[PDB]
Amino acid sequence: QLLKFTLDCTHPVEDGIMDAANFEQFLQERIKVNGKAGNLGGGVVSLERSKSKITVTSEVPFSKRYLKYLTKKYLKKNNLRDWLRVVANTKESYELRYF
Amino acid sequence: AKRTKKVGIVGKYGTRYGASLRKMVKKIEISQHAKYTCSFCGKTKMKRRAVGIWHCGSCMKTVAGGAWTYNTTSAVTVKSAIRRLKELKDQ
Amino acid sequence: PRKIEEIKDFLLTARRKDAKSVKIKKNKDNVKFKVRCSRYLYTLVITDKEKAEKLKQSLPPGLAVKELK
RNA sequence: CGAUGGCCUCCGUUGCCCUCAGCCGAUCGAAAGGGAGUCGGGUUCAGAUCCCCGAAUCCGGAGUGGCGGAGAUGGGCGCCGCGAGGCGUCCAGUGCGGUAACGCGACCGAUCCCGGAGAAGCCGGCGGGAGCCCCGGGGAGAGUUCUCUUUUCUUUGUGAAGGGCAGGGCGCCCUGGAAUGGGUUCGCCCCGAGAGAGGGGCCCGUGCCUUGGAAAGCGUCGCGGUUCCGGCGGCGUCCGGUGAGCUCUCGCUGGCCCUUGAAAAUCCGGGGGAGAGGGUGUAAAUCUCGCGCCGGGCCGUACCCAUAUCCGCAGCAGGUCUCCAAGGUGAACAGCCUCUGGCAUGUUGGAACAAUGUAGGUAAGGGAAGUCGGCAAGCCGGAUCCGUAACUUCGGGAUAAGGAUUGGCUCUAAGGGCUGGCAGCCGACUUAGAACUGGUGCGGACCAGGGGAAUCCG
Ligand SMILES: [Mg+2]
Ligand SMILES: [Mg+2]
Ligand SMILES: [Mg+2]
Ligand SMILES: [Mg+2]
Ligand SMILES: [Mg+2]
Ligand SMILES: [Mg+2]
Ligand SMILES: [Mg+2]
Ligand SMILES: [Mg+2]
Ligand SMILES: [Mg+2]
Ligand SMILES: [Mg+2]
Ligand SMILES: [Mg+2]
Ligand SMILES: [Mg+2]
Ligand SMILES: [Mg+2]
Ligand SMILES: [Mg+2]
Ligand SMILES: [Mg+2]
Ligand SMILES: [Mg+2]
Ligand SMILES: [Zn+2]
Repeated sequence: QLLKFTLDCTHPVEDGIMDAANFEQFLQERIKVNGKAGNLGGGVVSLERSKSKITVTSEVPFSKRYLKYLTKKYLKKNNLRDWLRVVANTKESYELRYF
Repeated sequence: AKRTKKVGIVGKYGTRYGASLRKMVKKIEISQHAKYTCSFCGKTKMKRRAVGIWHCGSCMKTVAGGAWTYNTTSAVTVKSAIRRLKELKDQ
Repeated sequence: PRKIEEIKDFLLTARRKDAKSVKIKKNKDNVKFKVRCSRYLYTLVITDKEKAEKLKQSLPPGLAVKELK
């Protein structure tokens, strides 16, 4: 059993108001597994950085809506809420687009 | 346990209508609601449907009888006397 | 509506004078042949595919055929 | 019997005769009683079970009945033929299966007769099924993100009519014959007039699956007609669990009656057996079976249905019959707060805050001294645990009277299901006890009996 999800912040990084770095360590600190946010709860869940393509892999049950909630929290924290919006292209996917 | 010491079925009437009236209707209510033995099928299922109607639960036979009891003393004496008249008339 | 479960009586009802048109519905895992008669709509459901498109040319020539796209 | 038309066949149309036989009385009387049969999606400025689209259905009609299937096609004998199969004589054939409940696609039949459905009160308890509510997750979209929150909110489906299967009920049948009595309900109740135990049959199946049906609907993301579009595209419409929960409905069972709780239209079954069909076939009469053909006329249909469309002289605080009914607290359809939906304070606004009013409150000490009169106001008030007198028609009085407790938080104990004295896995609210703790405060708002002793009357 494999769970696989992707995040596409390509538009805002090519525009130049936010970068994928802060995004990635925001994930690897604040992802909690069985409620513990330390070190991704071990190697049970893996994070990978592509060219503005953030990939999350796991085998324990995971929530695409968890991922959406975390990216919304990032957008609010770094003040992009009124500019960006997180939607789903297809399954196992999210992408950030303007209004 | 014994719920009431001297009032029976008419305990449902509370403190109304008077003691003499209540104890007068007590026996009639007990007789009216009692279940009798069907003389036809032998079961104890002769229950009163209405005034003078006594229906058998399983036997499915209904009989005309008294208003509060299955039989009445007047009726049984009349039946016996009429039987005697019948046998005596033809010897 | 009436379901036809064996192959040949479907053609038997298809060739009746009453029949108006047959429409072919192609969803996943099923192929449905719906023939519209005066009283009922007769539906024949084929699970596989090869029976479906070797029957698709077995309908009478004079009967209208409509593929649901 | 007499005449006509249609290939004057067979039937129809009459006119006359024979024969057959009740009416509960013409007729009216219900837009809540009885009363066959239509549902889903879309559409308007205003109409939709009525329009369009798609699926149905009831009733009525049809010379030749339009058609299939049933009635139906077998047996005997003499034969032919190796047989298969085919000839010539007789005889039957208004269906068949199951021990039974009864079943099968139909399975002739008149006057007449019998029966059923229509067609039945109020209340109680319990169980089944839906709708709603609730809990744990997957999605999709939104809200908060000063800190926290795998977070909070919305949404997440299938008609009628067929077919099948669950699931309910049976006062239905067969075997067998039971005390050491047994089965069983919340209660009952049941049994040699046949219980338990097996095996069946029937009815309702509004639930599930399927045909309808994804093609439509809906939720999102994106392209179009720059518009006039049932526009076109992608994805999704998922998996579970529980409840003395509420409403509706079905069913079982009981209680109450000096109360026994509609009629007719209409429809159906049965008993009978008057009649009809053919002489072995091209079978016939006849079919409540399947499909096919035609039609369903007349009238109402907008809107309000009420602190503004009705009646009160009026946009009048009055009156006027009904259905639907979320979350929290709580016994509760009580009161209070909120969601869907709705509204703009009830035929005016602004500024002041005098008297007197109207409607709410609070008062030191006293506590009915006020007054005709405790009028009014005030006291009590829920629940749990104790306790409860005189008198009595023995049922009551009674929540008599009189006491104690009540918050928050952290625990403990007890009360169950499913699978394979035990083990594992799930679970719904309760009840009791304990510790700690707060400025003695805890039915903290709301809801919510003052009490006792006597006389008169009924
Ligand atoms: Mg009338
Ligand atoms: Mg009527
Ligand atoms: Mg038995
Ligand atoms: Mg679709
Ligand atoms: Mg209307
Ligand atoms: Mg005001
Ligand atoms: Mg105003
Ligand atoms: Mg007004
Ligand atoms: Mg006013
Ligand atoms: Mg004072
Ligand atoms: Mg004081
Ligand atoms: Mg004075
Ligand atoms: Mg007073
Ligand atoms: Mg007293
Ligand atoms: Mg006296
Ligand atoms: Mg009085
Ligand atoms: Zn009897």
